[PDB]
Amino acid sequence: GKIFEDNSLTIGHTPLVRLNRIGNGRILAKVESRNPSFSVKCRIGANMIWDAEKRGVLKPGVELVEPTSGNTGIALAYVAAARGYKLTLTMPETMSIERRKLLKALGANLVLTEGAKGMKGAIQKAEEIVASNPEKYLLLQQFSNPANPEIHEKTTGPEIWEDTDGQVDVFIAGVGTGGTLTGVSRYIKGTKGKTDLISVAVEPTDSPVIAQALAGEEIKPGPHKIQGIGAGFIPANLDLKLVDKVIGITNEEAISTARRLMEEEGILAGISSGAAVAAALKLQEDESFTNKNIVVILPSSGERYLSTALFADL
Amino acid sequence: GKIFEDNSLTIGHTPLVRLNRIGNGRILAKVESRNPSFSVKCRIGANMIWDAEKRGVLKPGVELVEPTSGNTGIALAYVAAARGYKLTLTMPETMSIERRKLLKALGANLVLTEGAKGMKGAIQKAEEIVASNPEKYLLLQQFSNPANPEIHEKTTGPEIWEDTDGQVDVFIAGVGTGGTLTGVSRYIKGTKGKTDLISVAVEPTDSPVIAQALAGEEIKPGPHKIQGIGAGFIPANLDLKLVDKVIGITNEEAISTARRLMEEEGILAGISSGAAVAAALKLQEDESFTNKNIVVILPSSGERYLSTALFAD
Amino acid sequence: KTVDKLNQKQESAIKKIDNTIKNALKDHDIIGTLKDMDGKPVPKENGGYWDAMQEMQNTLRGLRNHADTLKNVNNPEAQAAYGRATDAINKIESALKGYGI
Amino acid sequence: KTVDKLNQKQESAIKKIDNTIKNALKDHDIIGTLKDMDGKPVPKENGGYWDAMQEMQNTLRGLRNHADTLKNVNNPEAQAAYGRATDAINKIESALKGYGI
Repeated sequence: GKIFEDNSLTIGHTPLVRLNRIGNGRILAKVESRNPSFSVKCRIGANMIWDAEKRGVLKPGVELVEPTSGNTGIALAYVAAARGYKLTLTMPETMSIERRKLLKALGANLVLTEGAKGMKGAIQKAEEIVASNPEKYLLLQQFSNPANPEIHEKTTGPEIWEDTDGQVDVFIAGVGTGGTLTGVSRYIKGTKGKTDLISVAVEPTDSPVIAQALAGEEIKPGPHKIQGIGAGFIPANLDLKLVDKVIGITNEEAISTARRLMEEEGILAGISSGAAVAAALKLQEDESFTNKNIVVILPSSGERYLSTALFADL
Repeated sequence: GKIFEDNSLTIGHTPLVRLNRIGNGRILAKVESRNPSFSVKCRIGANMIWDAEKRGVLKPGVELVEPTSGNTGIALAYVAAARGYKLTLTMPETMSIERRKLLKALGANLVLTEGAKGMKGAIQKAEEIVASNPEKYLLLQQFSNPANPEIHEKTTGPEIWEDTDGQVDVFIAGVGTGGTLTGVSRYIKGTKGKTDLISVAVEPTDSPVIAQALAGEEIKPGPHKIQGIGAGFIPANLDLKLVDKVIGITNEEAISTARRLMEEEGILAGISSGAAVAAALKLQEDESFTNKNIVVILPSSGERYLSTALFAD
Repeated sequence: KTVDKLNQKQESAIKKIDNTIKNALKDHDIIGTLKDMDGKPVPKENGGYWDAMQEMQNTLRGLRNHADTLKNVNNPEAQAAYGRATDAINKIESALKGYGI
Repeated sequence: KTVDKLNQKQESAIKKIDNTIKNALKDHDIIGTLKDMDGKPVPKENGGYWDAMQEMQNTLRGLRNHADTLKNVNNPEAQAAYGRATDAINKIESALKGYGI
């Protein structure tokens, strides 16, 4: 059988579930909230740290540091707790009390940066901290660091291949770091040699930078409600050579479809999960895709978002 | 590979994790928050309904009804959503907005009963609802219904057996319905024939009815903070013939040990999860168990409890 | 046909039983205890404040002791008081039995 | 050494740029936009809920439009305004780039 030596080794083997009342029954949703910290990011919280060990830079005395206001903070926090590392996270002071509590319970050291400075404020402070003692501190860099797409190629991708028995046609994922999309497509297209596969990125309509990039247009990001994607730039861990297509989704489309996942499928889903499934729904309007097998990623659980507008009407 | 036809079929195969900084390293924690609705109750939310289908009682037009203020509501809610059933839950009006929101998003119909009447108030209303149309409504009855321990015997137990390669010595589980404890022990003792196994129930010190029952004492329940266990009576799905021992845990012991699971092991844990691990810790104080392999159940994730006193600082 | 005169101890137990029933059993006392069980107690400082849990424990323990005192007493007034105590204990126990599961 | 006279259209673009920079770029305008992105505006309206996200979009669209108007204009006053707009846009984009991830 299996005894895991610590919780970081429990990542993956998330289930692939057929959506019955959403779409025509060919939409297969990979539920990535079945993970140790309950998001797709668990996968990179582990291997970003695993990799750091193997490269030897992370050793006694060395502490981890990353700017993040999202799930990546939760994934790094629990892995540092399980493998015994000192963790420091930078985020803007806009972060809610409850989210702070969650990170502290996992033993993370939190540095709240100035709210108006936003996310650049946190990224700056993170660099300043590493700059104060470059020997002591280690920056994980979720947008650039290649460990991020690598697990998706080593785990996320392989699972999708195996569970579908090579019969996946379209793969749909929202892009925060791009790691999932990049790594999975890199496994299915590259390693199993299926270049047929349609990789579809999902972004918000209010920050449509992937569509702008693929059209040679200028990059013009904006604020959106889909938490976890819509970085507002082309992250280094997004490889566009693997991206066949991109579908933009409105705030309302993602929220309404997230609610459909919970009520019609029994699947707890956050906004980005509704977004990706709504893209699969838009793709089925085109009649060339109606008969094709679609695997879509479901990054987080709605429970994490319980205080937000995702739950509105009583 | 595997494509699940709906999310209720994704239950189980929860990981068994060695606790490295808590205890001596022989405590193996089964993380039951790795489940479709993220609690050990997911297992019986599925199999209680599956069973109702197989027995034929649940058919077109028939709606589900259960009194619960706990995770069983969330487990029934998501399964009814996935298999296309109408669910009605009764709970006291003490239930918070956020928890109501969570059940409604899963499409549950919520009936809030009178706060001072408490849990009996809900149980009453549920029965009144079944009484209005006994043909239309179906009561699941988590404390009595044998499907509850059954799923733990068919899945939970086998996993503990398989993953440990028969080497589990002590099995520790907090008792809400008793289903986990009963069913797992029923698999390991009965079906794999290891009667050696020490099954340990965990209850609060403030509602210590299992200890009172094993001593022939009068049953005297009280209020406690360990959510998910401490039923305050001996539920039909707790089979005491399988229980070798019971360890009582204080509110403070559970909360402090829950905080240790998150900070020292990286494992998100609710109060009952800290309680069970604290019981394993007390068992290691006795020197006969120090070399023994301990599998302990970890029923829920601390994230569910984020607004509570579990997070004090 | 025997009836015994109650003593100071027993008359006291009868007095305390009926007091804790009007004063320490109120909807707000039971609701408070239920919410403390869910981990969300009310902050300082209110009259009849938290922990409702501790108070309700004290209330239970009290009733159980007076009931013990009055259980075998051959006086009818004692047995009626014993009933009121037994009743109150069941009121509380029905409120929290199976809660949170 | 050529310099062109600004027209009303261009003088307007310069006026609006410095206005929306003063009034629509305050700190609570940015903080509000970030909190709306986290899903906590709060979405309810008791009146004046303000939808900071929508306002900030309008602020961006506006700045981007006036920037377009002034981009190739041969007047130095137009180019200084184009710089201030470009700067403001970068202030905003740096605040929300990579947020929530």
